[PDB]
Amino acid sequence: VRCSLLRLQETLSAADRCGAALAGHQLIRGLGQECVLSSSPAVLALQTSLVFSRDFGLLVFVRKSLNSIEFRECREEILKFLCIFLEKMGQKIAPYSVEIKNTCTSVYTKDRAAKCKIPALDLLIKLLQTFRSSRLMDEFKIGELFSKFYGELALKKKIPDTVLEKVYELLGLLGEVHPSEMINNAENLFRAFLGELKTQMTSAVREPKLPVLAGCLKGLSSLLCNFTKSMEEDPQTSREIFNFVLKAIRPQIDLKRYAVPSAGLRLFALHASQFSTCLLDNYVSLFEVLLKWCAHTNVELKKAALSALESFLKQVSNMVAKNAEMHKNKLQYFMEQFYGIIRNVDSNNKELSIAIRGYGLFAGPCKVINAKDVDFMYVELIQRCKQMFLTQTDTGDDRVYQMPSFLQSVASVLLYLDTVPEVYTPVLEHLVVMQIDSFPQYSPKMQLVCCRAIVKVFLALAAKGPVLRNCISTVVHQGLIRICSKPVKVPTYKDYVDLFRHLLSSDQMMDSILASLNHLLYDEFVKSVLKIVEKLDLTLEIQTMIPTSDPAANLHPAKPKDFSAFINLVEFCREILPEKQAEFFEPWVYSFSYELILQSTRLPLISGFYKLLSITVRNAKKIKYFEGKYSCFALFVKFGKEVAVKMKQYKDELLASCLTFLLSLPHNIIELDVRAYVPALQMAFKLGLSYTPLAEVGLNALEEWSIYIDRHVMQPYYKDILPCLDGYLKISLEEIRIRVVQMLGSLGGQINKNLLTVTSSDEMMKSYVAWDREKRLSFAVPFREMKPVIFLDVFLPRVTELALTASDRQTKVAACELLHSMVMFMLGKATQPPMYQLYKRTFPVLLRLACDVDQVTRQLYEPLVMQLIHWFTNNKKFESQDTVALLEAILDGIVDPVDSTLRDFCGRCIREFLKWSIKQITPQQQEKSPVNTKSLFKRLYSLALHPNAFKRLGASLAFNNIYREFREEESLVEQFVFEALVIYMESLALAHADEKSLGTIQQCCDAIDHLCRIIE
Amino acid sequence: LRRVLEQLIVAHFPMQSREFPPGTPRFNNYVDCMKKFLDALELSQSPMLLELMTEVLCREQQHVMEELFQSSFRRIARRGSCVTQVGLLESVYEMFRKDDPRLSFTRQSFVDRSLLTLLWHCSLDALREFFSTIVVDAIDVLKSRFTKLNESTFDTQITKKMGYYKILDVMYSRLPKDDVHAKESKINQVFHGSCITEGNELTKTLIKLCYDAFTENMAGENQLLERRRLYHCAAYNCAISVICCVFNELKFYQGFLFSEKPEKNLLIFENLIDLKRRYNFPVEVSTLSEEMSQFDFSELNRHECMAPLTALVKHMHRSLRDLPSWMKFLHGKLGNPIVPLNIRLFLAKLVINTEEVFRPYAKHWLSPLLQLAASENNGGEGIHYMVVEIVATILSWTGLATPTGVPKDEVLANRLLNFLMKHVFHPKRAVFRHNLEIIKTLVECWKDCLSIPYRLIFEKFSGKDPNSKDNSVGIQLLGIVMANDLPPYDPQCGIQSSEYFQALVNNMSFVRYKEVYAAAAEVLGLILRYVMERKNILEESLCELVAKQLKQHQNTMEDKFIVCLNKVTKSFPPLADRFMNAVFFLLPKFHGVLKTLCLEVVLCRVEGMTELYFQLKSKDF
DNA sequence: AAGCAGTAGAGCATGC
DNA sequence: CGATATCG
DNA sequence: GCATGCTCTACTGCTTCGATATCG
Repeated sequence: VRCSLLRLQETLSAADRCGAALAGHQLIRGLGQECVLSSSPAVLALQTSLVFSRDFGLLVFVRKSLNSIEFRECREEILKFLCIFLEKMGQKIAPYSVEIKNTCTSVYTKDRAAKCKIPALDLLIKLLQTFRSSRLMDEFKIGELFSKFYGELALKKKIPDTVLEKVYELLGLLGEVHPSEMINNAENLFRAFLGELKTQMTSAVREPKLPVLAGCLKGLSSLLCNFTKSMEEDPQTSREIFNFVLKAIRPQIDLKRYAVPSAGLRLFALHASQFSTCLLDNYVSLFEVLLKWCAHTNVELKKAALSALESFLKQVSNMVAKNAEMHKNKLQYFMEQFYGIIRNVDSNNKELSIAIRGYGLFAGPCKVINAKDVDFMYVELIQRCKQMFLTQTDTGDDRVYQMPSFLQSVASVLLYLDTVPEVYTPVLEHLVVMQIDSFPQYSPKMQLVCCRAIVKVFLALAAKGPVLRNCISTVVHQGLIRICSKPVKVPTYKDYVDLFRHLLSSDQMMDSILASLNHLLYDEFVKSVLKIVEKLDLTLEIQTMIPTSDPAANLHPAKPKDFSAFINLVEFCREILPEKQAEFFEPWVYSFSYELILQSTRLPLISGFYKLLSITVRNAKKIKYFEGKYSCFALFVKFGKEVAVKMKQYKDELLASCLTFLLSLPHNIIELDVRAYVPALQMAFKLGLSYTPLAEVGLNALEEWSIYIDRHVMQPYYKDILPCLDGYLKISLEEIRIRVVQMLGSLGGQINKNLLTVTSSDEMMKSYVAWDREKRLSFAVPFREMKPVIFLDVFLPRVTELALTASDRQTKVAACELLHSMVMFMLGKATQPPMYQLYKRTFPVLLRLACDVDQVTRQLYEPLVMQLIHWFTNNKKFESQDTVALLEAILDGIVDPVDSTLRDFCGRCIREFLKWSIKQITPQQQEKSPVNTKSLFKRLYSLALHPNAFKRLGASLAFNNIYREFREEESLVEQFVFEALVIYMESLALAHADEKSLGTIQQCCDAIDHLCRIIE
Repeated sequence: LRRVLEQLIVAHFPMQSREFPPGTPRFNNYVDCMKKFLDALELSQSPMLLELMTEVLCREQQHVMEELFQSSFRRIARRGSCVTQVGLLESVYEMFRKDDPRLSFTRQSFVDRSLLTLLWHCSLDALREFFSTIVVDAIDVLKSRFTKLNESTFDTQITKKMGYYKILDVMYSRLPKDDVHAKESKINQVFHGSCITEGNELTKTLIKLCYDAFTENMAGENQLLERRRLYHCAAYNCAISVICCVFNELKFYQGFLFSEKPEKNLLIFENLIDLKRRYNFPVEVSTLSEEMSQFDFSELNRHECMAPLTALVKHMHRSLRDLPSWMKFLHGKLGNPIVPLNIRLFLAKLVINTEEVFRPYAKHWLSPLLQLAASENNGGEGIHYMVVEIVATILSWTGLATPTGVPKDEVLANRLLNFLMKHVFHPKRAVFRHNLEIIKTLVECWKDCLSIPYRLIFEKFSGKDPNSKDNSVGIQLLGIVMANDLPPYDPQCGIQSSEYFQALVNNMSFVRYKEVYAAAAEVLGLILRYVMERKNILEESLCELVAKQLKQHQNTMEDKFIVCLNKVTKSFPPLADRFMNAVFFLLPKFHGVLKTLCLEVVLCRVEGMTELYFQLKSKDF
């Protein structure tokens, strides 16, 4: 591109120096307002590969402009802004760097103005900090650059202030990034820092220059990194740098510039352990000036002092653990000062927090003190923490951001104590549950500290005594009801799954830094999760037609706030329990499966039950557990064949769950009775093609059947599994289709030949016949000159299928609308050519599109069905065959497999017919009518006395939907009513051994209940 | 129980309002104990504990948890058991009623923020038990007299009368007219035995006495008047609440509640309005609950008179050519420029809010509106918020009562317009742009007297030394005045046109900052557009002036040159032939967005340019 | 020494 | 006088 | 509860223009 870059390359080449530098400063500063402020990898990558050229570019720009003395503007601006660019880019500069090293060394060697000298060294210190020891030293030797800048310090003097600071800073960083071979040059470097320290602050005259002190001590600290002076070599320079820390920490007040306190503090915060004996004498003044500088009204000196103080207190506590003889008075001062802290005089927010941590840390070495001071603690401490939180209702003042450290002090005192005062355990176990609730309003590198604290207190309150370990179960049982009660920031459940993952068994990166447990936690968790499902009582009930299905319009629950409380639970098991089932889950399967089956059998129609069962059997496949303890084997092989016939009359997700349970047995050892499993695998592919995972797991089980079942009862059972898999070939559909073709290939050669040549004539050929042998419905598209006829029938078996299933809502509604106008048209011609061979294939898809799912397509086609019934059931067109075809279509729409919504709609339809039949006709010529109600009842009787297991359920459902009628009629409500009672009772008796699951008996009992009140 | 609770209250509380840091656990322990005390109070109507809470309510001026006490007063204000509620009411009333050496802050704040919530929030409209026990319990102290020898009893007399006024006011705040009119226990309470007259007896003398109040002048009183003002305005609130608790069936406020006759040194408004401190006015401004519970088992709007005044005029609109009660009377009291500042300044901020009934009668109250709004009477730099309120209300009903018709109103519009363009800058840019919008609205509604001050706009943009944008106000105001109409015929009343347009092209030559010369090019080109729309003026002079300035650009200025040419050509087509060969020349090497800009330039004139195609082809079209 | 040249600077103010 | 560093 | 931005100022420094010891 190089638009403004070409502008810069054309304004550089002219005269009027400092003017081309003005343009260079202004143009790199205008790159400043272009380069970074677009959150983009693409166009920023374009800018990187635009700016990283070495033919043109800013590096060869200073090759045109290093030998130009008054060009201080580039020598400031370009390595100020490209320093920011070097900060913003990642690690992709590592071969882009030797040119920067050569450029910056050249610019530093020929800088002119100290008011423009700093950013070329900012780029230096930024690359040398952001990129450490690596093979970049094998790219360009910084050990060469160490000798270079060793030159530019040793043969260098009277650099005034700022680069005088920066040479010591870069020098210490040269001592910091990989000093592994510097032996005798690094000998006197500490003396080189101490020489500047002596000429700055060993004489009261020549007032000490401020930031070069901090630069020298930063360099001394950074050389001390990886060259650690443990107090065994020379106890004199450690003494003198301790004196220099002391001079760095004096409370200089009447000024704002405060760099060297932060410098001495950050020196103290790393090499604390190498100190041995110089940490003893002036400890009280160190304590006082540090605790004063915790309230030093600043932004980061606060954090520096806090880190320094807590690190020093940790070090002196680990000292006095092994120094448990000399420091009795020292810890005595600590105890009384800390009691004066822990008493509320007016302790505002943090002077108590900075001593609670230290006090619990002192509780470790507080073993041989009193055996009662420790018990005055931990009631003082629990009483002290109990007041702050667990407040009123709704205001705030959170403070649990630092309550992890208080939990740490609680645990560290409670480890060494004996014989707990134990009145405050219902406060401790009301504390941990509130903390576990208050996880998701945290931030990373505090969520993990919070988990560290909670596992620390669970390590504490389990090794004490079995009289005490009940609390560790009560808290997790309460916390499960806490985190499984939320409305399904405000979380839902998705911040504790990682908590339980790296808490339960994979907490083995928690036991390292904090001075069996997984068994106790898993056992308590499975105890609680079987406990909760007891006290739910999810028994749904009836709210205000004759519904006939299991999960029907009986929908309102006794506890409508418990359905959510369980559906939050089931996924919470499913995302937790497969985490290392390798040694835990194996004994639990019998009892868990037994309790789940007992709860499942009284209430079968609740999903998620089978999902939990599916989790258990997937773990029962992951571990072996099957060879036929034999009781569980017998239990499952009962229960599977129970549910396999129980799963008939459902619709969607109870179907999805029962099929994903049924197709997931171990089944290398359930080899018997594959015929009672294959009517599930003939449906786990048929209910695909609008849904992936059931249509995935079916193939995932057909994988195991073929290689683990001996291929002999399999071999006749391949004309039913394979031939429905052909609807496929026309982790998403493509990966699974490639999986399908690999299975279909390596299944063998001779077996897969069934897949294509099975039937070829069930309904494909019936669609491939004409609906009338002679064409009708001439339609003459109206033009101005032609009016040509087009026979409006040939396209119909594509319209009437696409309007059924499209997954295309933009014109499914359009196909329904034009089909509405088409039925109106075929009424429009036949009102003045017979089509009773056409109605028979028109209607039993028309009612299915009248009442399928959606509401606008049910707003149409329902008054259409009503109005066509009103026209049909009449006198001017009485007893033509179309009435008979409509009546017969109604009746075999009544008696049919699984289509429960259509069954109930046709029950409503026969109620409509029964009302309008008696409404319309006069009995003068109605004596030879086939539309007569006697004929409908006689058809119903022949339906009733019938061994077809749905043929009489049709009649009993019809009577359920007509006993509202003929409580107002006469001359029919009297005579054959007990005859029909006899008929219904004989069919009821014939239904003795069908099944209770089919629901005929509970329908005919309501039919005979309708009978007895109307006779009595 | 009261003794031991009082002993612990004085044992472990602070005395002041905060006396603490808000967030120390000492403060948290204090709010803990106060929350528990309200927890005890919130469901047991205890006339001991209500007094024990109200004594620690008014310790100091304003605590932190004040709204908690208002919510608990709304809670206890309806709880059932209506006899206990009036027991609490009479308890706190009698602890107010008696005498003890106290501080009168407390004697006021009791009857302000203790029981006015309880009477305001719904007890019952049948709970007239206090309305039976108060008539000869406060009318007698109402008819008292001023012991103006010792102040220490005189101010308590004032405070007790003020408390009685506010109790009568809040009592009359919610009551029908029939249970004041007919013979119930107000007339039958103040009388011994039932009488025969229609019950309109005590109402009339009560209206009379509270009207003698707020009319007694301080012409011989210069001793204690700050409480006397509150006395008087609360008496007026009593009068308006009793006249609104009766259905004020007649035209009545001409002889009542208004119209003081100052021949006997009378007053109404200067009594209740402050009249000493003018408003100094910062110008601009389910079984899981069960299983958890078993685990649980182990500025003038804030000026003390404004709101009921707004309420009474709102009632006068919502229920009922000149009216002598408040139309003609307040018209005389505002239209006279001899009344002080505060009466008219307050009288603005009621007709501003209730202007809806003044919609067919705004023409009378529009002339003194501009009279007060234009000239210096307000303070600061014209009472910004009220200034934009007044003129925004006026120009809201544009199409009625134009500022023309009255010549003083025309020159008032002129001088106010001059003032608001004079002090306009305000270096926070948002309200500066809002000010320019304000000026745009004013110049688009003025339309008749222009009075556009030249040498003023010329004084604004004529500043040299292009290092600061002090001419930016001139060019934005130029865009405002030339945005619609009004050509600058300068040498008629101002100064000559020649150095006028020369100074404008000089400000174009101020190539220092961005928007100054950008808008200079823009409005200068729109001036060119109008003076080519009317070529009767010698336009070609300023044409060659801007052409000369462009030629002095194009030598060493190129980035500024192409963009000012771009602005003046987007304004104006036919001045491109002078440099068409120049932009055709340096079409390349302007890589960046200026390439797009000069393409937009060469878009201009193609209906007349011959053989452009060779030019474009040799210049990389 | 002498005008400017620059950011640390607490103070306030924002937000999740 | 010729350098030679330092202040201010 | 820490992590983060707008303030416009006061100290501190750089540059820069004058003085001025110091040994032969």
